Formats: sequence, structure tokens, C-alpha cells
Amino acid sequence: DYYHATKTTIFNALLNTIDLSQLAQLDLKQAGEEIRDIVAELVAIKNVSMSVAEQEHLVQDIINDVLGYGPLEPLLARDDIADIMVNGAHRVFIEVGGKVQLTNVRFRDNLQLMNICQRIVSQVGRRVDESSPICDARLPDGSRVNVIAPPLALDGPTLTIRKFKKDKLTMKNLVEFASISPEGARVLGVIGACRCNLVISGGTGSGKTTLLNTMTAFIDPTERVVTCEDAAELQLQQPHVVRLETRPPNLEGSGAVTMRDLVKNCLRMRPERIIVGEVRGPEAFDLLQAMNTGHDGSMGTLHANSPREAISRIESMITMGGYGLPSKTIKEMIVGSVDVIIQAARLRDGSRRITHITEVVGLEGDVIVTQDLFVYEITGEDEHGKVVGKHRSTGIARPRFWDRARYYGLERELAEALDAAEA
Amino acid sequence: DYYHATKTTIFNALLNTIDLSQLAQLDLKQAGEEIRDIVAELVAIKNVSMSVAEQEHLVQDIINDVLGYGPLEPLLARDDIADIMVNGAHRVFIEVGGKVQLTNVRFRDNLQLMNICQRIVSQVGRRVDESSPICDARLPDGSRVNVIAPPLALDGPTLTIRKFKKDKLTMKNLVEFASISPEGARVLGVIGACRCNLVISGGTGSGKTTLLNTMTAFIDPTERVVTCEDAAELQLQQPHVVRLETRPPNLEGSGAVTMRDLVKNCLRMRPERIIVGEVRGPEAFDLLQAMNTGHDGSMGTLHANSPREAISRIESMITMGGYGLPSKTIKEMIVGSVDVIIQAARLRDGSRRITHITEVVGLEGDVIVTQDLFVYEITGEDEHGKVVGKHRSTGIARPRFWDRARYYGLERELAEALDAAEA
Repeated sequence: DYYHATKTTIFNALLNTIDLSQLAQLDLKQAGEEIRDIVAELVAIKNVSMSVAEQEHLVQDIINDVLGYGPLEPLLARDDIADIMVNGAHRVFIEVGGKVQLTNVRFRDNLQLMNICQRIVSQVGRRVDESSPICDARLPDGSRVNVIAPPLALDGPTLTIRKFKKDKLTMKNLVEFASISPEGARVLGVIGACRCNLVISGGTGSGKTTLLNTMTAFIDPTERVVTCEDAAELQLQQPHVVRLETRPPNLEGSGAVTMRDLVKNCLRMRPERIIVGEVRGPEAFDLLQAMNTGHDGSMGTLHANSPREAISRIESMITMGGYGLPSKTIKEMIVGSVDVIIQAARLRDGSRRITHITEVVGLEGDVIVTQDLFVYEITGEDEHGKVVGKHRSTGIARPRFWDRARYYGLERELAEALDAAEA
Repeated sequence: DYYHATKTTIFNALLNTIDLSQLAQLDLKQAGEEIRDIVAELVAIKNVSMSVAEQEHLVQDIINDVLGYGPLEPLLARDDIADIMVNGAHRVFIEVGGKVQLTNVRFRDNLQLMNICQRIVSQVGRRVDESSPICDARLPDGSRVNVIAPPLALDGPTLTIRKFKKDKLTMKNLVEFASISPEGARVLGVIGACRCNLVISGGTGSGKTTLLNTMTAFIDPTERVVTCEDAAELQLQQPHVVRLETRPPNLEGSGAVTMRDLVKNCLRMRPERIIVGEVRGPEAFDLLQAMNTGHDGSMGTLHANSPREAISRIESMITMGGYGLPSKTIKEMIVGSVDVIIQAARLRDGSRRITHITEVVGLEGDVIVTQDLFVYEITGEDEHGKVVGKHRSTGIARPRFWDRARYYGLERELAEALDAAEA
């Protein structure tokens, strides 16, 4: 029980010796030396029941007070903590492998929590305050963070940090997990190896990136690939790969490298596939040009619920780009570029599936035409609590991209898969 | 093996003797002499397995390290190497006639390579660094260099050097290799020198620029041609050629000269032709002015599949400018300006052919009319699967541009070619 009182006393001693009002003096290393020295002196002269390990913990606590995260660190250090939920200054919950509970860890004042949030979002050039009270971000270490500000959240700031995890699913494993039936697996293998301009839509918490990695695992080795990401998540398994990443705006908000610029420059490096981590703004435009001007195989992910919404969102982005294009031109361009859309989503019971495998057919006036090959038609739910479905097939005798399949001589296997699935 | 260690020892000896800070001290010949002598002496001062030939080779390597481009030079010195792609420090890809191969070449570290890239891009006044990590410029010798710095990239410095090809086909190659029969070839040759406007439409990868270059090959030498392009690709032999190029906008967002401004200005240089590299923005309207106000002989290229689709695209472009023109005056303008719309396409099988040599006849009501002279019809397939067809002339007697061709005494040749086609 001596931890809290002894810590308060030691903090007061350090402040009397070197107080935070002395900012710009006793810098990183100077602090790491002087604070530790004063802590050791206080422990020696001032009797404290804390041990050498406890002395080091108190030293680190003072260091945190100086430039720290706050009391999150003793939590983050663990591994069983799979989620950290703040919900104001007076509460911190955690999930521990299936169970969830409250914790006897708290903040002092909403200033402390607010400052900690501002700092942790400043780690990746993000700032949350009374002007932009919402901030979502992904820290470099891999885990994701979200924060809401006082003006909206009536309980002061609210913050959530989700533990990082690794999937690295493979197409041979997806079939066992019942994500896609084997006929679908072969069809997708053909669609991936055949350099088809596709777009992997997905809904909230659907898990697109895993699917995108699983699909790009089909590319032929020699092809010079080029990605454009914001977090460095993927793991390509090909020899000839070039990676990239944007650089957010500096503290002054200047000299930023938006994904648009990365794409516009990747257009000039002689790439064969321009994979993209996600689509957020007018960069879609450039990517669509890459989909069209002889870079056949470009992938990409955007946040949409169903394909006939994904198309509308693409059009809305292009319009927002501020180019002045009439809508009909945008529809013509999309119909020309895109070739396949794989819409994956999470059903009610929490599973993950692939609900649609659609092909853009053409334009007829002001309506785009789609010919969904597959649809995960829901059939029911079992007594054990998990939904049941089946991968029905519309069984089109010859999909649009048949020509490509021919050019690579893989058409026969695709035909076999269709025949099996058509029945 | 021992070349690495011997080179390391000799390089340390050279730095001790002459430091890179001594640049311009012991000027180029002076360096090649003094450093060579120092290396020769250190060969005996410090024992090494290198013989006299080894001494000379290591002297050359030291010289290249002092000023040279390093292991790039053995490649860049060659001619049968098209593109060089450097990712990281332990990977360099070279393109050799339509294929990529991974080099056995290496480097020392990433900072080495980054300084080398800075040297390479210094030649055009540009600068690449952590503050402007994107560089794209045309080296004076003609090649095009694009470099992305490791602040954006991950594996290391990203470098792409694209060499200017010198192999651009003439009509002879196209005719001989199943692109156009001696009928269409001679018709196009008559169309070229006859100073007839035209708008070459093309499909994805249909190879528009090659056709455009071949057509321009026939232009009259004594005409003041004034190209315009987004990136140097055309190659003309006429004595009188002014070449212009757009300037891509910089990251800061200022100092950009688009194709529109360039054509606006080319209208005021007393030209006698205009050859636009590709017509994408609204610049089409200005180009049409050149087709109209006594600059007969303009050209262009645009993206489309069907000549009617090409004309629809041109109307869309003209409307994009927002000048407020109605929808009928645009059609009047396009009917009075254009005089040939050639369509070249890529066969489904994986080969290219020239398809349409359509013209523009007039405006009947509110729709444009065409009188397609030549065509290419898909008979079927061979035992191997390649598409086959025939180049056919519909048999028109006096084309619209015939009157114009009357001036240049080509009429007899055109009549003869069409007659031979009709036979």
C-alpha cells in the first residue's frame, strides 16, 4: 500500500529538486539522469519500503510524469490485455481471453487523460482538441487507437486501444474455415493469377486486408509489383516487390505526401501491379487511370457495404476530387476500368465470409450492370448459435474476363470450376 | 572475394591520401594520376593478392567511387539494357528486350546509394532529400529519372532510370507485319502529307503513339511543326521542329504549365501544324481552333474504342472547359474541324491491328455521320488460335478530303490505291 503515498512523496521531492516548470532544461538524457539520481537520493535519505525493483518502478513513474503515457504502460506491457477501454478518467476495463472486467487503475484529472490522448495521437502527427473532437489512428507498433473529445463526449475524453493481432490467412486455409467453397477457391485463384482489375470492398470489421494479402499471394514471381500503404501491414511473398508508405503532414502541416502523390509517382516507375492499401480520397482517380493505361492487375480496397454502394462511393470520391467531370464520364470510366468486385463482410453471428463475387458488365444509359456470379445465400442458423449458408452460383456460361483466361491458357480449369459450381 | 577487402584497404589509403572533401583538388586528370599512383604504391606497402591488372582495375574502381556512378556504369555504358530499377541496396533489376532479370550487382549500404542518387539527379538542378523526397526529371542526355527517397520507401532508396528508345517503327514494318495492307498504307500515306487534320483514337494498349509517329514521318520538311507532350516520346526528323513539354505541378502547389496553356501559346507562334501528344483535358477546343484557323495539319491522340465513341469523348472534353457552348454548336465545330478519325486497336488474342480509317461527312440534324473507307473484319481463328482477318475497302469513289488532295497532286495515287483495294 506504500506505492501511492511513497510515489506522491517522491514526485514532490523531484519537483522540489527539478520541477516540470523548468521545461527546456533537464532534457531527455539530462532528465533520465537527474530524475533517477534524485529518486535514488530520496530513497536513501527518505526511507521507503519499495525495493530495488520498486525503486526502478518509481523512477519510471517519475519519468512518465515528465514525458510519459500515464498509467497505461503497466497495462500495455502485459500480453493478456487484448483491449483497453477508457470511457472517461475514472474507469479502465480490459478483456482477458473471453472475459471482460473492470480494473482498479484510474486517472487523476480529465486534464491528465486529455493530455495523454493528445500526446499519443501526436505520435503519428494527429491532434484531437475542441476544434476537431474526433480522431482515429493506427500507431506504428501496429495496434489501433480511437479518441473522442469533451465537446461531444459528455464524460470528458473517451479512448479505446485495440490489441494488435496477426492473421496471415492462406487460400488453402480459408476453405477449411468455410469462408469460400473450393469451387470459389479455384475461381478466385484464376481471377488472381490472370491479372484482373479488381477491387476488394468490405464493411466495418470485415477484415479486407487479410483477403487482399491472400489474393495477392497468387501473383507470378517475376512481375514487378508496387504497393502504396499507410501502415506497412501487408506481407508479400514475391521476390520482385517495391514497397511504399505516405508521410503525414509535419507539425506545421506542410510538406505532406498524400497517397495521391504516391500513386501519381508510382505511375512512372514501370510497375505491373499497383496494389493499394486503401482508398480514402480522390486518389481513386489516379488508381483508375492505372487500372486502365496498361497496368493490368491493380488491386485496392475501399470501405463499402455492398457492391452497388461501392460503385456509388467511387463515383462520389471522383466527383469530390474537384475535377469538374460530368457524372456520366465517371460511370464510363468505372465501367471501363474495374473488372471484378469481391464484397466480403461479417455476418450477425460474428463469422467472416465472402458474400459477393461480381463482375461489371457495362453501361446502359445511367445504370451500371452487374452479373453476380456468387451470393452467400443465407439458409438458417443452427442450434449451437452459428449461422448457416451456401455459396450459390448464378452459373454464367462464360464470364466477361474469359478472354484473359484464354490468353494464359488457364481457361480449362475455370471452365471445370464453373461446371462443378453450375450444377 | 579478396577484391572487396583489397578495395576497402585501398579506399581507406586513398581517403588518407586524398579526401572527398578535396573535390576539385587534384582535378579530374590530376585525380586519376595522383590517386592511381597512391593506389599503386599502397599495393606494395600493404600486401594484397591483386596483381598489376588487379591494381589497374582497383584504381579504376577507386576513381569511380571518387566521381563515378559505381556498379551502375558497366550497365549504363551498355546499349542493349533498356531500364534500370534499383530498390534497396542489394537488388538491381535490368530490362533486356521485354523481360526483367535480377542483377548480380550489389552495393555497400543505403547512404552510399542515396548520395549516388543525389549526384545523378543534380544534373538538372533538382534536389532529392528528406525534405523533398520525390524527384522526377529528364536528364540532359534524354533519359528520364524518377527517385523516391527512403523516408517514403522502406527497403531503401528507390530509383528508376528509363532510357530513351531509338527503335520507332516506320510504315514499312507495320505493313510487312500484318498491321495494314499496302492499300491502307498508301491511303494513310496520302492522308498524311495532304495536310488533313486527324484525331487518332486508340484503345488500352492499342499503341497510339507509334502510329502517330509513323504518320508524322510523312510531313513536309519545310513546315514549322510545333509538338506538345506530357513526356518526351515522339521522334521526328524534319529540320524544323519546336518541341514543348508540360511541367508537372510541384508538391507545394504552384508553378504548373498544363497542356492547355502550351497549345494556347502554340497558337501564337506562327506555326503551320500542331502535334499534340495526347488530348485529355479541355485543350481539345484549342486544338480544334488550330484545325480551323488555317493551320491545316493538326493532329492529336485520344482514348476510345469506336470512332463514334471517339467523337463523343471529344464533345465531352470540349464541354469540360465550361465555356458555356451549347450542345449543337460543339457538334458543328467538330464536324467542320476534323477530317479523319483513325481507329487502332488491340486484338482479343494479344496482337495489334489497324481497324478503321473513318472520316467525317457532315451533321444531319443532330447526329454526326461517317463513311468508313477501310475496315478490318475478324474472320475467325487459326488452328493455333490467333485471330485472322482481311483489310477491306468499302469502295468509295471520291472521299471528302479528295478536293484537298487535288491541290498536292496526290489525287491520282489515292485513286489508284482505292482502285487496287476495290479489285
